[PDB]
Amino acid sequence: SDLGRKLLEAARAGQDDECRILMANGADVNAADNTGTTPLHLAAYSGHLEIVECLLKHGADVDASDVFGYTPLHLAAYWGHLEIVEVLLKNGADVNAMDSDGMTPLHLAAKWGYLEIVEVLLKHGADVNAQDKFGKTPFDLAIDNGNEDIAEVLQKAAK
Ligand SMILES: [Hg+2]
Repeated sequence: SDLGRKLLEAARAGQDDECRILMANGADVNAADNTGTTPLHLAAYSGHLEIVECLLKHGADVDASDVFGYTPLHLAAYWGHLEIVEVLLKNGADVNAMDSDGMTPLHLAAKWGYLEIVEVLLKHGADVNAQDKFGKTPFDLAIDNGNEDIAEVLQKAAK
């Protein structure tokens, strides 16, 4: 429908007030585009905290998956959006969700040097022993990407 699209675009562009109205007008909060990405994905992807909070308020599926197996949490960790991660986790996001390549949010965070986020994920039970389709663990990816401080943290959490 039109409302669904408007909502996706409003989320993408970070139009809080626009998104607000679309909710009032009965926009499908769980609308999906050609690649199965929902408004929550896009809000998490762009780093629009308030929109994320509003979407969740209106029953947005916190663990929705696109064609790549990506969930909002994956996108949040991917771009280093700390606050949004904490919110998604608070709303019952699967901290160990796996994408098409078997990557978990912890894999992504460790890979792209997001220390503070690595910590938050660990608090909520992120599995340090999870392996992607290459047998790589968050530790392996930390080391491979020259993020030593994070690697050291992960190593100490496994013991
Ligand atoms: Hg909204």
